[PDB]
Amino acid sequence: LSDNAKTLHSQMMSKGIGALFTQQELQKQMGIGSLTDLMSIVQELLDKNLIKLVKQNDELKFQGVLESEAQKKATMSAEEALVYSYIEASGREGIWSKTIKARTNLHQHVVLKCLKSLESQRYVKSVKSVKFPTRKIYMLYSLQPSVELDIEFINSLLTIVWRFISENTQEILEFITAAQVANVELTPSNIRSLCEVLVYDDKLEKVTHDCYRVTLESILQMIFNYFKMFPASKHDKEVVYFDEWT
Amino acid sequence: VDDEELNAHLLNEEASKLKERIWIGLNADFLLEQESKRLKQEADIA
Repeated sequence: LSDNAKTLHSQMMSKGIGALFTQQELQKQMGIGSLTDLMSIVQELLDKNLIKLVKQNDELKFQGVLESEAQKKATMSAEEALVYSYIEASGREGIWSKTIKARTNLHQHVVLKCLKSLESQRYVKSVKSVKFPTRKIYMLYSLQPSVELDIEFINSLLTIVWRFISENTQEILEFITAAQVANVELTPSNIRSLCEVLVYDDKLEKVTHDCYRVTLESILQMIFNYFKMFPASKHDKEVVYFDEWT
Repeated sequence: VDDEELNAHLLNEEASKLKERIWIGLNADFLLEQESKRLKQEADIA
């Protein structure tokens, strides 16, 4: 009875969590009994809520999980552990609070009262995601923010790389490592993106598909001369405007 | 405005660790305060 269940989960935890197991190799592995009583202890092992049933498409698939998370979810009640299964099924990209309500039929009060307790149980955190801002996104403590940085201060990276070309894409990558720049990960794709903003401003020019020459904005930096052009603008009715034709 | 009985108003020195063992034997409010105070640092990196 119990010992037959103790053998099978040691086989489930034998391999590394990948290579998701199935029945066609399980009866090769544990086939001392017929399929009529093999299922009955697995359904009893489903009654001991350790084995779960994962899906590879169009067919029947199994997956065993560890005992360590099984004990902590057994502390919860029926509806408490039920909503905890949805977030851990999402895992990597989070899940939206309103979509969780759609997959339960539990209305807005009973779901929010459940996870209010669940954050105090230190199993769930809330992150701020950017592909849809201002939505409630929940994950584990396993920290997958796969969704450079959106806020400003890109110009501090941007204003220095113009100065290196002013005296005259691979040549940039050694220069950006030094000078204590507050960065954590660069890539040759990022400098290609960082350079073409200056192309749109005509701060420098793109030649021969990777090289770059300066459009001599330095003399404009210091009719096409918009600096030192201060207007009168006071007590002069005879001025010219670009609007006020519409 | 000194006196002699409020000058004697002071603990029993050998019954100190007698008494705080009773005081620590009834108290658990600072207990869960502690790991919640320890949780204030844990949520900083979370």
